[PDB]
Amino acid sequence: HHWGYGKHNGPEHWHKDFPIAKGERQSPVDIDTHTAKYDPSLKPLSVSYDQATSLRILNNGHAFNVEFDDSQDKAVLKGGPLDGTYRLIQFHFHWGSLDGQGSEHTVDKKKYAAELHLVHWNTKYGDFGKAVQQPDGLAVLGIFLKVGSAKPGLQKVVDVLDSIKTKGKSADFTNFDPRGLLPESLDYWTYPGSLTTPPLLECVTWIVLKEPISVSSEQVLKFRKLNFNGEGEPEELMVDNWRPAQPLKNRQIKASFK
Ligand SMILES: NS(=O)(=O)c1ccc(CCNc2ncnc(Cl)c2[N+](=O)[O-])cc1
Ligand SMILES: [Zn+2]
Repeated sequence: HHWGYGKHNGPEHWHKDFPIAKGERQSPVDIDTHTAKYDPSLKPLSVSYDQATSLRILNNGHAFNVEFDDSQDKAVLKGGPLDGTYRLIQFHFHWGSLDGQGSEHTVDKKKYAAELHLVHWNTKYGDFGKAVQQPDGLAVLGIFLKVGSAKPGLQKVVDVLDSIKTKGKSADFTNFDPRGLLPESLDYWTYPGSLTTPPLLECVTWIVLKEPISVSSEQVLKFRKLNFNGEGEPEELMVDNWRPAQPLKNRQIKASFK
């Protein structure tokens, strides 16, 4: 009986195995655009993905992760609100059963069709596993998806999904360029929070872009053909794998833009 999103094991149940679920800096949150303060000391985000090396894509039974070789100083995130340099390790999405829901963060309560998380760990902690143990260990760059025009840079990911339909399947996934998934503007909101899945650790500086990317209805439909179950188990479509907004508690959301 471990965690998931279904009835019986979804987000309102996670606190029983992961008490930090009701902690002081949980994610996601609703971004109240009128209350976020412009912070003229924030820097432009620096996203250096030219040398990114993807390795593999994996259906882990919650989502699919596109995994990177993070053994050298390649795909990094810095600047913005960050001190130091954070290294890309994987990306994944959260999406809905319908286009009216799916994102984890919301903007003035607006839910987008999906949300992309590019996960980076602080190189001062030497690896991902040690980083998640620190309050400034991770930087996750969150990008909203709306349904409209297709995102050509997404299509390679969409096409490999029928090879990892079920939990525990993986596939070779090299030379995937994540610059294809970024909107034009890097205007962002930022606040301190957590992993949005168990173990829900409070180790994340969240950077959420204001500009969504557009993906097609056929693209997001293919996400929804994935399965939560393993091969040879009864089919449970992989939909609604998002955690709802959690209490903001004392925290400030800062905006990089006027
Ligand atoms: N949705 S999100 O906030 O962007 C996000 C959620 C979860 C993760 C990592 C979850 N995996 C782990 N987390 C913590 N410790 C270990 Cl040791 C692992 N682990 O798997 O070995 C990364 C990002
Ligand atoms: Zn995520």
